[PDB]
Amino acid sequence: PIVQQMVHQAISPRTLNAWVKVVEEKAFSPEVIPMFSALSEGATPQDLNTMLNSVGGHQAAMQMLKETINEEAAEWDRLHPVHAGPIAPGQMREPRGSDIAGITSTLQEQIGWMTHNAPIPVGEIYKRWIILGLNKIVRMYSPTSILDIRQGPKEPFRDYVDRFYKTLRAEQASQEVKNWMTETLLVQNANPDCKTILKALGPGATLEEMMTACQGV
Amino acid sequence: PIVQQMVHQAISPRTLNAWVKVVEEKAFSPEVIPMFSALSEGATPQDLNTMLNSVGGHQAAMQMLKETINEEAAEWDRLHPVHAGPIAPGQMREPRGSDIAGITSTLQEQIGWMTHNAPIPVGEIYKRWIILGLNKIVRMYSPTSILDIRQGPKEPFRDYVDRFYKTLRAEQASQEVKNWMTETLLVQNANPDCKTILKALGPGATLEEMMTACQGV
Amino acid sequence: PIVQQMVHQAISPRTLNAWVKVVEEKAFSPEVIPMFSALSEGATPQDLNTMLNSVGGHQAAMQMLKETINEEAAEWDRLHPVHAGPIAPGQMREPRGSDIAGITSTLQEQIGWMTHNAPIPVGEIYKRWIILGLNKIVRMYSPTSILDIRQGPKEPFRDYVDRFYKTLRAEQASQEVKNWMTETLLVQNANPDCKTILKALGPGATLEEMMTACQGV
Amino acid sequence: PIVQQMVHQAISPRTLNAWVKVVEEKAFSPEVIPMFSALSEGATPQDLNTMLNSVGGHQAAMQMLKETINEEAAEWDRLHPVHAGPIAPGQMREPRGSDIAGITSTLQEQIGWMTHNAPIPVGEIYKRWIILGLNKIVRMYSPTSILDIRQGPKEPFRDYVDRFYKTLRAEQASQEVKNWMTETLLVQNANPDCKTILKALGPGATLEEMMTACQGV
Amino acid sequence: PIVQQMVHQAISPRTLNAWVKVVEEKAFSPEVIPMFSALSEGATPQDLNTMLNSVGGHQAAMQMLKETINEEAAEWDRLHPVHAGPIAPGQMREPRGSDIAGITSTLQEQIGWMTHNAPIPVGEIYKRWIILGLNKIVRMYSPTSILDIRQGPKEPFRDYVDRFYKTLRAEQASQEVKNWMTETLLVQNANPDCKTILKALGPGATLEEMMTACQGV
Amino acid sequence: PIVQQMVHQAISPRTLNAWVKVVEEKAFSPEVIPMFSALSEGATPQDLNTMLNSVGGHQAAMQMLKETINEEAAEWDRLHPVHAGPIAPGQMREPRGSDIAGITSTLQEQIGWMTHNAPIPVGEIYKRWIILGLNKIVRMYSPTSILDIRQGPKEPFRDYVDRFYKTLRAEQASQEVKNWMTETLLVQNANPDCKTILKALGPGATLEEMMTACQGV
Ligand SMILES: [Cl-]
Ligand SMILES: [Cl-]
Ligand SMILES: [Cl-]
Ligand SMILES: [Cl-]
Ligand SMILES: [Cl-]
Ligand SMILES: [Cl-]
Ligand SMILES: [Cl-]
Ligand SMILES: [Cl-]
Ligand SMILES: [Cl-]
Ligand SMILES: [Cl-]
Ligand SMILES: [Cl-]
Ligand SMILES: [Cl-]
Ligand SMILES: [Cl-]
Ligand SMILES: [Cl-]
Ligand SMILES: [Cl-]
Ligand SMILES: [Cl-]
Ligand SMILES: [Cl-]
Ligand SMILES: [Cl-]
Ligand SMILES: [Cl-]
Ligand SMILES: [Cl-]
Ligand SMILES: [Cl-]
Ligand SMILES: [Cl-]
Ligand SMILES: [Cl-]
Ligand SMILES: [Cl-]
Ligand SMILES: [Cl-]
Ligand SMILES: [Cl-]
Ligand SMILES: [Cl-]
Ligand SMILES: [Cl-]
Ligand SMILES: [Cl-]
Ligand SMILES: [Cl-]
Ligand SMILES: [Cl-]
Ligand SMILES: [Cl-]
Ligand SMILES: [Cl-]
Ligand SMILES: [Cl-]
Ligand SMILES: [Cl-]
Ligand SMILES: [Cl-]
Repeated sequence: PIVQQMVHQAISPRTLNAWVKVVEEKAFSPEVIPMFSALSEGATPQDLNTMLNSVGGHQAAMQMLKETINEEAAEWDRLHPVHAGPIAPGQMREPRGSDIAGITSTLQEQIGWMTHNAPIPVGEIYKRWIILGLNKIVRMYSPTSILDIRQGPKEPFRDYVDRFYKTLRAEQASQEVKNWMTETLLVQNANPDCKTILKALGPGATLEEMMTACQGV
Repeated sequence: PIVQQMVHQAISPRTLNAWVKVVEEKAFSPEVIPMFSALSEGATPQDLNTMLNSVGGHQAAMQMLKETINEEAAEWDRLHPVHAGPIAPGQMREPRGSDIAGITSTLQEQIGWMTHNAPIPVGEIYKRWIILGLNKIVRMYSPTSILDIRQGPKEPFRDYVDRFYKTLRAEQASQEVKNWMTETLLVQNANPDCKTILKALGPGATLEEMMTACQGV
Repeated sequence: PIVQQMVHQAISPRTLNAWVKVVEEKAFSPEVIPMFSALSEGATPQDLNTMLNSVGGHQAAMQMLKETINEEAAEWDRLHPVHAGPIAPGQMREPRGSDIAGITSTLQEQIGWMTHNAPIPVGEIYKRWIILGLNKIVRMYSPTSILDIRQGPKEPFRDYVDRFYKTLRAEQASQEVKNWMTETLLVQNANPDCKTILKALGPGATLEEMMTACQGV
Repeated sequence: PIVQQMVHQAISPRTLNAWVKVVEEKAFSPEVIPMFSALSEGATPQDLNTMLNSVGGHQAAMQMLKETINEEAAEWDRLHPVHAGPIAPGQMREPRGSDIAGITSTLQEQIGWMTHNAPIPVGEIYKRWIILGLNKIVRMYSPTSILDIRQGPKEPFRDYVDRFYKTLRAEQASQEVKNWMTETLLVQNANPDCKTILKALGPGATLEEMMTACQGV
Repeated sequence: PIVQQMVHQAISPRTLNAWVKVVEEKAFSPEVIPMFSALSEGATPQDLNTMLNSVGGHQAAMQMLKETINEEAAEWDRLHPVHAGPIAPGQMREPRGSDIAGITSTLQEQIGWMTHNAPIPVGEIYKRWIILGLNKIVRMYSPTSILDIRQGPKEPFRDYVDRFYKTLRAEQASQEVKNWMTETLLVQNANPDCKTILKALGPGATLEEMMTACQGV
Repeated sequence: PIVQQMVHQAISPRTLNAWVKVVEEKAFSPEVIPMFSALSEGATPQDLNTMLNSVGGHQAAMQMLKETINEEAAEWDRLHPVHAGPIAPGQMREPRGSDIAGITSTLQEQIGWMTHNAPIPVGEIYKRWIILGLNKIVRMYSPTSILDIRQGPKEPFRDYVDRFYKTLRAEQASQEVKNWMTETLLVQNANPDCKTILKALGPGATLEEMMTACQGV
């Protein structure tokens, strides 16, 4: 990574090992995406490729990630056309999509783009593309849909809310659609007892009020 | 985090892993709140969101935390109205509530608000809101009330005090109300033997005197 | 903590985790007090409160510690009366007892008192009070008294000395009283064989001479 | 290693231990090669030889690695003929192939070549040769060929893709040949149900479309 | 500790934990003394007392260590008489024996004696006394004497040499006496087969020659 | 150790613990020698003696190591005769053999010889002697000879090569003799099937060609 006088560091064994263990244990659970970002703070494309390629197994998801990264690289290419000509002594060459992904750019070039003034944060751009692919994978590997989360007859409300917001965290929808799902399905798909209790509260009750209301049930 | 010449560091694997393990092991026990603060010392909103989002499961509590943070952000908004206009070259833009929570503010902007003179410690404000939500969760997940802690007939006084001050630590009440609870319930709800022994001591005996008095019982 | 150009650091996960594990494993054994001090070297009151509050369970002892700290704070208050008036631009405000314990003083104020010339080491004062309370707890949780340590008929002398100086380490008495206890009880409460062997040595034999004399027995 | 003011560090116990454990656990799986590179970032030839020689067992593969490194060293020799003569006071001696591999060059000489201006990155050259040998080993120890990966009658498509791209990751072929293998064999060697489903999609469907199409099957 | 611009550091959790585990696992085996020294490199008397007092159990040995340290302190006192008078502004006070052992000297005073020019390395003096006591303990807790190590009839020579030099490492004797013990007892107390084989070699054979000679036996 | 502005550090707990565990687990396997060197990079004689003396058990091998180091010290003595006279203010005293081994030289003197211009790297000289003794031990504790490694009738070629180059790694012979052993015994001592297959390849086939040729067998 690069940390602040900015200097370049090699990726630590604790970081890489921690990421490998995260993929081994949690597979592709939503919390993997924050952890990944946390473990890639200030990373060069070389460090990002290091983290991705250090994963054994799950090669279907890693190939999908490759294809997503390729799409984003092509979009960057058509959106940023490269200008032909010799680079000046005090200038950097324009990065291609494959240069953002650390495929066709050396570590020195990445340090150059990231640190030198008028910069291009290639590491955070690549990280953005990676996170897009990771969210697509998280969608694909979520078994349940939010529309099928229903409270059991004897299920405590709290556990049902845990399931609901886990599945909702796995759903691929904008925050307004998520807001609608909380607005409708949560109270809609509760068992009749808690459903009546919550319906009596009014359409503007917080989750704390709702959980306190049905905690005895 | 940011540590003192102030410099910005990435969050360490030991810190994040330690927090994840703390939530996995202790669930939402009161001691989680100090640990959290200890693990968030000098953190930017990005690090705080990193710690919160790295938690799998307990998504009901995490959603409640989101709603609490939203309330505090709205209060900050109405209390700090944003002034329209272009920001000067040597000035920072006024942070909104969503900027305090790291939702709508970049890492660079957070470094700017935290370090630059005439500062706004957005990390400690966000941390304050988070701790409010965490205390609400700790209340909700405490099964017992302080009014029901009663010493058993053969229960040693020391264990009863452990239960009493654990449950009391989970109670949501001001320090004066807590002082009243220690003043009344502790001696009130002991078994008749220790109750008589303590009643003989006088209304101004320390906990050490009380525990030494009933340690034989 | 603060370490030497003096700079302020956040408390490390290894330190806090190590302390939590120390309390979990050793409960309130005497060696906990050195370890604590070792883990609090150069700590601010915020770090000390962090270590104390990160302890789950043992809430009777933690409450006793709170009461001891309150007593010491009151003594500091009556011994150091606060002078009313506005603080000068280049001066610190006088710390109250609650400011020493990190209850009513910010981290910035603690850094100020500890680092600025003509200093007040509030961290080491608070640490002193904490250690007083910890010694009181160690007394209360010691089951045996030094007067009851007696060598068994077939017990090797070495194990009896281990028990004797463990219990003695738990005793609350000045070093002169401890010197008297070593002078009298150790030889007094040995089994008749080793008791005769030691009595033949003279009143001025070292522990090495005494243990070598009875190692065959 | 050497990290950026560039300074020379000794190899850390976490790095060497991590590499030894990687070879012990994963044998010669493809992900070993990225990890190795990650653990050798900025390494001198002494550190590379340290990592290679610290491996017990697998001595057939380590000998093959030695022979590959010898071939690359001979090629460097014939491609870079050494010029006879005394080295100037402010100049470095021309490195031989055995000097790149850390066999006949001191640590001081390696620091000299790597740091001094007009440099020769001997560590990354040696690392390149090592990675060539490692890829040859990875080929030799891959049991299956890509031409034999066939979906089972009841095998979910996702697992079949995992096998396919694992074996493909082990294959020694250019990226164009790999592109042809994905273009032909993946759809070719699926079971008739998924084979028909995929054939209906068209010759230009992404892996995400293909996996979503057959996830019910 | 203090490490080189010399600066004072707090003792690390890895060091203290490592020492505690060393005493827990190895009790008082000879290798404990090097480890201790390694873990106390550049330590102040506060760090040394920290390591010693962090040991639970073995309180007989720790008390013996206290008595040894007291003897050495008294010898330092009579050998270095303190001169009465006020200390100059740029001078240190003369350290007493109790000041060397960190009993009656603050951390600041220890830093002063150790760092300031014309220094007194109180940490290494205290460490020397501690190591004297530790060697006395190692003698006391060694069960066997070197005079009783005898090779079994079917015991391989190598194991007998392991026992011999372990027990010899535990013996309290000068290096000339140890040289005599190797010169006499090793060949003297071997079984008749190896005894004849070694006697044929001559009085000037190395341990390698001796072990190679009897490795078939 | 000493690391580059050169500064002296204390040996880390991870390094010493790692070495102790290496000896405990691998005994005296060849890979111990690289690891040792890796863990002693930039070490003073005090650190080397620290690593050697921290080893419990294996005291026959450690005594042999002592005797080897003594031989090398005597050779250094006769090869470097000490010149009598007083040392100048800006000069170092000539190191004896016992000074190289950290027996009769303080840490300060070792820092002096290693850092001061016109230096004598006493740490790397001592390390060289130690490695000589370690190689002698590795020879003595290798049970098999290279002349007895023979492929089984049903043994895969790859495992036989593993045994062959392990035993060969344990052999004490120059690289030309090793080259002859690979040239003759490897093909000589294979089973008749693989022996014929390899004999058909020609006297100039690489190990990769040989292993690929017999991998079906
Ligand atoms: Cl995995
Ligand atoms: Cl998954
Ligand atoms: Cl790869
Ligand atoms: Cl651009
Ligand atoms: Cl951009
Ligand atoms: Cl519930
Ligand atoms: Cl969890
Ligand atoms: Cl909970
Ligand atoms: Cl998230
Ligand atoms: Cl503001
Ligand atoms: Cl504010
Ligand atoms: Cl009790
Ligand atoms: Cl606990
Ligand atoms: Cl206890
Ligand atoms: Cl608290
Ligand atoms: Cl004051
Ligand atoms: Cl004071
Ligand atoms: Cl005994
Ligand atoms: Cl291995
Ligand atoms: Cl393999
Ligand atoms: Cl080697
Ligand atoms: Cl060149
Ligand atoms: Cl090149
Ligand atoms: Cl599937
Ligand atoms: Cl112990
Ligand atoms: Cl022992
Ligand atoms: Cl103590
Ligand atoms: Cl003196
Ligand atoms: Cl001295
Ligand atoms: Cl033998
Ligand atoms: Cl061992
Ligand atoms: Cl061995
Ligand atoms: Cl030793
Ligand atoms: Cl010399
Ligand atoms: Cl030399
Ligand atoms: Cl084979």
